[PDB]
Amino acid sequence: FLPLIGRVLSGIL
Repeated sequence: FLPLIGRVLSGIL
């Protein structure tokens, strides 16, 4: 899986 998909939620702001 991609650990960026679950972070993009907050990483995208």
